[PDB]
Amino acid sequence: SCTTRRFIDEKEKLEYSRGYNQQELEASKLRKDFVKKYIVDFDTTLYKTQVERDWAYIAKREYRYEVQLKSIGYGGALANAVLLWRIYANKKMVFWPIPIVGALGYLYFQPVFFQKSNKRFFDMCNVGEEYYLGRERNKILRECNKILNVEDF
Amino acid sequence: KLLKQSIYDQTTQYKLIKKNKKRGELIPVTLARRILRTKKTLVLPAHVNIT
Amino acid sequence: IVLTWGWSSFQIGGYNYERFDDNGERRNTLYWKLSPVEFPQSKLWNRPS
Amino acid sequence: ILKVARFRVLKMRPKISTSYRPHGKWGDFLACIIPLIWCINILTNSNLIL
Amino acid sequence: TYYSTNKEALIQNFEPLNRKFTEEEVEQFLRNEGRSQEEKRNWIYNPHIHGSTEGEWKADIHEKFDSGKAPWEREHVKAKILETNKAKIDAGEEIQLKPFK
Amino acid sequence: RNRYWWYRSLYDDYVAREAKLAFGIAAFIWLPHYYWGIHLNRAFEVNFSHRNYAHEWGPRRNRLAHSLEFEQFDMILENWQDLEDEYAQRGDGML
Amino acid sequence: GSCLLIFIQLVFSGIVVLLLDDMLNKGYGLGSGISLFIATNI
Amino acid sequence: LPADYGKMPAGYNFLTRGKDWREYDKDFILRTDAVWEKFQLEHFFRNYMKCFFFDHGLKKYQMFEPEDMYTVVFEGWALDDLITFPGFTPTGRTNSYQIGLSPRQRTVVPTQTFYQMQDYYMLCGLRFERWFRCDLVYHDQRHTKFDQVKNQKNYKTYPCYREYYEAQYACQDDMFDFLMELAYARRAADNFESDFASHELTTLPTFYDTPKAAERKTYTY
Amino acid sequence: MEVKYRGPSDDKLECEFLENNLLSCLREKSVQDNVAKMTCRPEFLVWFFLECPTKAAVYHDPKGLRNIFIQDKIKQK
Amino acid sequence: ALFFMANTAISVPSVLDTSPCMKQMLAYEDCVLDANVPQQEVIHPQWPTIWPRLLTDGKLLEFDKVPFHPENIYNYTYMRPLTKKNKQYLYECEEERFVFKACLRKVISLKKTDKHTSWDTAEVANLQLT
Amino acid sequence: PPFTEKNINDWLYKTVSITGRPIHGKGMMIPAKSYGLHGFEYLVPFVTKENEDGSVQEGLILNLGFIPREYAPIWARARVENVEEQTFTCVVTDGKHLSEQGGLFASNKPCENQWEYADLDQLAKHTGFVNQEQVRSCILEHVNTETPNDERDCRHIDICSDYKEDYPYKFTRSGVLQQPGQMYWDLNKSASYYSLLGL
Amino acid sequence: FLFYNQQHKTRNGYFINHDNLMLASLEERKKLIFYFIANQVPEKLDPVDRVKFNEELSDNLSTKARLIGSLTGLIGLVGFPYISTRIYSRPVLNIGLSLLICPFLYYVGNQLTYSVWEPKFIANNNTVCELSKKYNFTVFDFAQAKKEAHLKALRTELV
Amino acid sequence: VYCTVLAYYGWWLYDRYYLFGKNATQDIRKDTTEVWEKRAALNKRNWGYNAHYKPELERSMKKVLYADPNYKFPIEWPERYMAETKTLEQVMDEEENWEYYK
Amino acid sequence: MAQTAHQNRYQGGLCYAQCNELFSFWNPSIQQCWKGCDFGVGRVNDPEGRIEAQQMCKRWAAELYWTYKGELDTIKDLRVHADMYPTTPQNVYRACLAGVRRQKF
Amino acid sequence: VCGIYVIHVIYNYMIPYYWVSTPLKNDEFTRLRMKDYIASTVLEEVYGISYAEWGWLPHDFAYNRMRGLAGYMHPDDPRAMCTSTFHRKHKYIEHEVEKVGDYHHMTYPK
Amino acid sequence: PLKFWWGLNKFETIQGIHSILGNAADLVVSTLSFIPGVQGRNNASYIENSIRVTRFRGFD
Ligand SMILES: CCCCCCCCCCCCCCCCCC(=O)OC[C@H](COP(=O)([O-])OCC[N+](C)(C)C)OC(=O)CCCCCCCCCCCCCCCCC
Repeated sequence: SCTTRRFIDEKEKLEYSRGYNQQELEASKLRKDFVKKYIVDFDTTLYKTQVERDWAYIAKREYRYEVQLKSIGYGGALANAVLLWRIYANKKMVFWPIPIVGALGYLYFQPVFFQKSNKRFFDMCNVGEEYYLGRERNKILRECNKILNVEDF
Repeated sequence: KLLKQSIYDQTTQYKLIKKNKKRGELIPVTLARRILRTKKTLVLPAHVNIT
Repeated sequence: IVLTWGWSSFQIGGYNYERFDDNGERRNTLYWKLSPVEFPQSKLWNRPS
Repeated sequence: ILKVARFRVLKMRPKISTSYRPHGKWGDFLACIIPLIWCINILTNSNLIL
Repeated sequence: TYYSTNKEALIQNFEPLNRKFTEEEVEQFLRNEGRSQEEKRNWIYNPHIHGSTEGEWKADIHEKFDSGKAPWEREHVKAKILETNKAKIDAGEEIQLKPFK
Repeated sequence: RNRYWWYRSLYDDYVAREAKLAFGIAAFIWLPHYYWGIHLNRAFEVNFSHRNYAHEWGPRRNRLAHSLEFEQFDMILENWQDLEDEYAQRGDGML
Repeated sequence: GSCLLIFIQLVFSGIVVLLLDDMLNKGYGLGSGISLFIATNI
Repeated sequence: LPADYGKMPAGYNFLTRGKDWREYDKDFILRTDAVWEKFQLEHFFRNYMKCFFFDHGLKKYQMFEPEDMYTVVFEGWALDDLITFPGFTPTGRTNSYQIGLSPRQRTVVPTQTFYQMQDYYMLCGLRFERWFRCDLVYHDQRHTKFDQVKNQKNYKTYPCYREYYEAQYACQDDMFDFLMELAYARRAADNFESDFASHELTTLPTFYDTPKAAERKTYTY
Repeated sequence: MEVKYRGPSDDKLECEFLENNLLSCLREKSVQDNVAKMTCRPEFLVWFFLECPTKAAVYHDPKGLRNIFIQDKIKQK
Repeated sequence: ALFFMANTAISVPSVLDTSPCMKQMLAYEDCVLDANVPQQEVIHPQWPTIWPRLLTDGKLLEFDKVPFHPENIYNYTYMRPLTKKNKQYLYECEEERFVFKACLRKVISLKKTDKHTSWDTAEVANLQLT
Repeated sequence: PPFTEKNINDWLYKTVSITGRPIHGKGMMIPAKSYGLHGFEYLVPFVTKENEDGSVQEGLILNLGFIPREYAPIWARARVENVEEQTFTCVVTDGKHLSEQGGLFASNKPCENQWEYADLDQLAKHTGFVNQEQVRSCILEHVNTETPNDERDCRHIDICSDYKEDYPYKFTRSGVLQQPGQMYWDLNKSASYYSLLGL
Repeated sequence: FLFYNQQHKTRNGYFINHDNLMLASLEERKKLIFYFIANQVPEKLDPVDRVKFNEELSDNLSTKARLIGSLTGLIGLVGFPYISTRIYSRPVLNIGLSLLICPFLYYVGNQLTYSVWEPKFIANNNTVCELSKKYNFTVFDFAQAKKEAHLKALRTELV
Repeated sequence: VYCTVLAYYGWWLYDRYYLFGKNATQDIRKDTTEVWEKRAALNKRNWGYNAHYKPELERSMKKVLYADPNYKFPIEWPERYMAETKTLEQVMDEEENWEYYK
Repeated sequence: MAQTAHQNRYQGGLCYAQCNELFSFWNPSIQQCWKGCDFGVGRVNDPEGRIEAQQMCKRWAAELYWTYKGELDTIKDLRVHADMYPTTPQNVYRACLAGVRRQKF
Repeated sequence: VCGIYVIHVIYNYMIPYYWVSTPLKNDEFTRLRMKDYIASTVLEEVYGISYAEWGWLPHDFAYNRMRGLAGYMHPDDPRAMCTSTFHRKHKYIEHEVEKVGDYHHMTYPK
Repeated sequence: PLKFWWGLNKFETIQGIHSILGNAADLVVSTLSFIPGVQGRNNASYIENSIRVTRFRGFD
């Protein structure tokens, strides 16, 4: 729902604002590695069952809009700022700040937006213990529960 | 959702709602029914066919 | 007046309504998978009809 | 609109319309393609809901 | 779309045999010359070369040849597969019974 | 195509300059409408998915809750029957 | 034809080869179009 | 496996008392959110099947007919027609099932005779006429050989039940009342339609009007 | 459906009614309904576990259930 | 018409059913349907305890019923005890009934504890976002 | 109540459970934002003692929690508010960040329900209670004590993601501890940014 | 051709077929079949045997081939500036020349060290003989492994 | 040629509608018996008949019972949707005198 | 043909053509005949598949109309004529059986 | 176009109205069915479902498929004949149905 | 990319070049077989000859 999505977004913003501890950082690293590999580094249409393919593609689309597109937008904003600076300095149109600074901004902001929304992507893979993706996510979840001394879903 | 015993005067509550009830510009049709009120409801099932 | 306002105002309005007002949802509902969706704005108010 | 609002008044480049009568190449055919599409659309939608 | 669908089906549903063919499977392969194509073979029972009894031998022959059931679908063959390759069973590798086609 | 044929097809009147200039602007004014329509179509699809789930799995979950409550009663009943057996042994010493 | 004999030289049967042979022909043709498309652009 | 596998043992009480339930843990899978989902189940039930309210004065569950939000909220003090809640089912079982369309019923007078018309008035007249013919045959035997017998030993369904229900379905009660007035006027005088019918002498011939009506039909497997 | 949320009531009178129904059902079903007149209503049993979590937890606890059984036996003489 | 909607959201999948013991419930219900038993109380796996009279005489109500008079066969279905055929074809569904009851008991044994830090955001794990 | 202008430091930010009757008719809506929603903190005059005629009343100010902007008007709600005696578990709080949120070029309009910041004296005057000093002393924030006591919980109002609770949404024990925008991590980030800008 | 990658065709015993087995002795047939299966379809072996065979192959054929190719590529980098003068430098041209020469020399050296040492490794290795005796593959196993290897190569080309 | 193409399309529609039997007979003879048998096998569907319980549980008794070729269901599938035509006393008597196979 | 398997009657093949030839053009029995063609696709040639298809026809007739247990087992004449309309489960069953009979392959 | 439409209407709607005006002794229901069929059943209906994807999303298509199978359950309906089947998958993507004729009930698509 | 000289192996001239280099290296090894640790080349073994002569056989 819109309320659920807004609550998730704002809670993630608050969590990123306050900090991320040490064991929380370790659990976040495990979750990010699993999500990155099994979603970004894999073709989600290659899973055996239809449930796995559908929900892995949903998670990948969420990653695309919340990390890839957001990081592209923020890197483009940084590139636009540098581009305006260089146009004002040189008193002429320049093209170098677009590619280089855009790539630097993307590389700066992709880890930030991935760390912010790691739990969101990790939980969206909870298709169940009957499937390979769900089994792998549950293994990583049990490791994270051991690290954080809590129980998650 | 409990049919409790009222400590008020139900006639007075009815007459105060009738006389002067708070309203506003953006008031929903659910809470503002003046011409759409009846004493009976036609109850039908859902997801099925009625002639 | 002719082009920019008549082709972007309603989209901006719907985006702001979803972004800020949560599409006017009555939040006291139990199960999202069993609840109807409060649709974003779909009737254009910048067209005469 | 822009043209007729900027370059068709007498003080802004009017035109000497020297044509007695129009000679057209399939006029209505171009003016009826846009409405016909609409008709199609409407018809289809109605049928589905019917 | 035929190429895309076939590629997806191959990628999703292809795994190596992951096991060595058992003795029973190899013996069945060597005896598959006894299978007859387009016409059923007349199985005649000779107790001095086949052993057992006529009913049991004919039941085994029907299971092996006429029914079309593969060697990897036999319970004792499956047990032998799961026993002789228990090292691969450990460390989380699942044995594939029927070779891919 | 044929420039002369297409330059006087519309009732012998020439609007080809405005038609040519229309494509460039019209190539971008439809983007907000298209993206918000994508959003609306996805919302409609999600609502239809919810309608299907509620129509199909709506009744089933209520039966599952009913059976959960009946199973709780069954556990309580087993313990109660064990207590009844103990009271049958200890006729009045249990009280 | 030639691919059929080549794939039968590897352990295969005539029926199975045709399914495998078609995929390689489709894949090679797609690469040829990609090479043709690249030539037009540059 | 014994030859009696699947046969219910004698005196099987279907009782699970004192049973080890730790052997079935490998026959089902519960996901990580099973504890959460369980609560949700309860929540939904507690707020979906609870169309009744406990009353402290009566100390029992009561209910009323479906009402609008304005009447429930701003007329909660003024509630009328409160009926004690009887339960969804008499035996306390569950009734929450998805429903569908039951099988149709046989048709004596088809609806397809007049189906291009959404308004069934000619169809209503046709069905009532057919029922009235059947009734004119059986109207005075109803209390001796049919539904209206004194004892159930001689009970038989009235032969015109299906045509009567079809005519009732096709006609509104107003038009049904008009047709019943006509039926009384024609049954008081015992006016069978065959006593007056002659229009078949002024109707065009058809293949269906052959003298050998039984031999006109070709039967084929 | 737009079902709103309301937590378990835990109302005193409602839970007393539900607990009386639960005790009647336990006494009836513990003897396979061999009573002369059975007043148990199974459906209300469901509601006992939906609106009286405290009493349900008491009934699940073996010592609480033993106390309840002893008091019920004393009441029934 | 052909592309009037200009887009179709095929990405959003069917709502995944994440109920605790739904699969076992459906299996048990299919098995009971196979038995072809007139009594509907058998739908609940707890019927031998909730309605024990189904095994003795079938009197499940103390004449406090409203199903109309016993004029046709389709009356007093719950007032009809299980016959030998019904009992046999219900015993054939004993293992699935036991698995369903075990799943229900295990779900009942699950309690909300203080280590469930993800309770307020359990919708994401429940896969409600499409 | 033991709360007073002189003893408030003893009871400041301390959990009590007080019984009294809230007045939803004269509720103040202090503007506030919670999880991206522009809503209102729902202050009500909480009547503890009153005479039979009701002319003379004394009480406190009770923060019922966050209520969204859509449902702030009484006519916008599908409920008739309960104004009888109820028991509320609230943290006694000074009401500081609410009184320091108006900012420049902002002011409250009383004699109507227009608020920008929680001006304690103006709220007390609006209540009409006789014990003006005690009302001005503090406000009682409706809290849920079954929640973690750390300020890092990141769930400040007692809700779930689906918002299945009923408005107004009461605070968690982390919500009371939470000063919006002035927590120590935010100030540390600001200090780091300004040090970088200066150097 | 350029479209596909063919570095696996003439390496790691991929070229072994039934003609290599028809004329071989029983022991030699077993060794050849085991070598082909281990190089192409390692899944047929236990993980410990896979590790042992990988270790025995790497220090003899795989890593030795990598090192020989690296040395031969270094031979082609006597002068990295190549074309270079004070007036003009050619960084892109020199990089292109390196990318045209060094991979070629790497390929030549790798193919050479596979053409020399692979037959001796197959015929004169104790680990290969011991594991072949341990597994004792048959002709049917070799046929299945040939099918699996071709299908895996096809899948890799597809992905 | 536009008129000719329109006329050909109209004639094709007319022939398809009016010579359906002849066209289908000609189409049925364009393939041999084996091809048509393969196509029929590919299009074989149950359509919802005899869709009884299929045991997925490994310990299910009905799994072994259904594997038994001599298993008798309580009622034939087409009879599961037919109203009973005998009295309740007769039904109960027949069920109480019923005996299980095997 | 809302209850059948094909979008248009021409995809049904020779069986649908024979079903059309069996009844008059206004007779709705043709559709039921078409369902017979659907039930005996891979079953007509198999000796038990034919019995299975006939059972499928019986189940289909029982599902469309209310039927009694013996009603479809005591039909004296299973032959059909042009003016046989699906007004009864017996007529539905007869049309479905006639469609099954006309399913080559 | 308008004249062709009017002639088509008068051919099957106006004139056939006068064919039967009195009760008929022989095959009255047959003759009435003939008159009604040449009027009630029109061609367009088939297209109305043959291209149902032009406004029905996948899930809406599944729900309307079950709804149409329910609503056209009655066998004695010539309009159900000459109407494209509901036993079909959505052209874009199909979620509920895995195979065309794999059901658990004959008159229900699941 | 970098790996296409491997695809160049289909030409018989490249195969001949590889054969010449391999035979020359075999001669070098055989002349250096007196040093311990190097196996050398044996011409009486079927496996070695079969691997040498069938490396490019059936190339596609
Ligand atoms: C069928 C044809 C229909 C239209 C035909 C023409 C008739 C109507 C003409 C309307 C003209 C515009 C009237 C509104 C003007 C304000 C826009 C507005 O509020 O839109 C609401 C929209 C939507 O606002 P919103 O976000 O509040 O949306 C409503 C939200 N709900 C519904 C949920 C409450 O606002 C905007 O679009 C704001 C952004 C655009 C602001 C543009 C300002 C600059 C204007 C530049 C003028 C031209 C350059 C001048 C240069 C001078 C140099 C010296």
